[PDB]
Formats: sequence, C-alpha cells, structure tokens
Amino acid sequence: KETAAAKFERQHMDSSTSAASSSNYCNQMMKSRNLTKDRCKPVNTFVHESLADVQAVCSQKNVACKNGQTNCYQSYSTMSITDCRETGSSKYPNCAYKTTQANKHIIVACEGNPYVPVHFDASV
Repeated sequence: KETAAAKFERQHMDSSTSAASSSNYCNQMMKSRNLTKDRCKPVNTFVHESLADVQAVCSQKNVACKNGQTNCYQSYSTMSITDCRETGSSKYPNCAYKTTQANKHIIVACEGNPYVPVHFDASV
C-alpha cells in the first residue's frame, strides 16, 4: 500500500538539492525511489522545491491535462526540476538515464480532500 499523494512524493519530489548537479543523479534517484523495480520507467521528473510550494500548485493556473481531464494545474512560477530519460543502451535491470536540469513551470494533476498532487503531467 501507499496513498496517491505519498507515491507522488516518492516519484516526483526531491527537495534536497537546488539542482541535480552532474550526470549521475537520474541513474541513482530512479533506483533509490523504486522507479526501476519491475521495468525501467522511461521518463520521470523530479521537482526541487518545497512540499508546500508544489502542493500550492493545486490552487494555481487550471489547465487541461494531456489525457483530457480538467484537474491539472500549472505553476505560476518556474521551479527547479530534473528530467530523467531512459537511454537507448539501457537494459533492465541496469537502467540508464540522461539527467537534464532545467527551470520550467510544472503541470500536476491534483485530487482528493485534501486536494493535493497525485500525477506529474508536464513541464513547460
């Protein structure tokens, strides 16, 4: 078990550095956070801001989700993030990822009471 909000936290929050420094980060983080246990999750984004800062995005700019639902929200401010994208040479279980740091606006789907992030939709 694990709640949807917890799993979002496990899969998408990394408040601990300001910016994934160097090239090792995704290889290490996708593993530490269990995103490579069944298969190599092929794309995953970590957000380097506070929990309250990301939770606040659920009251920010409402936008359509990529799947067509209406419960997505874009941050007004840019945020520090790290895209992890699986390489072409990556063979499970030794999953390999290119680490890309950026500052972009995030788009999260939010649900529940309390109304909190449960998916990472996109960055823009």
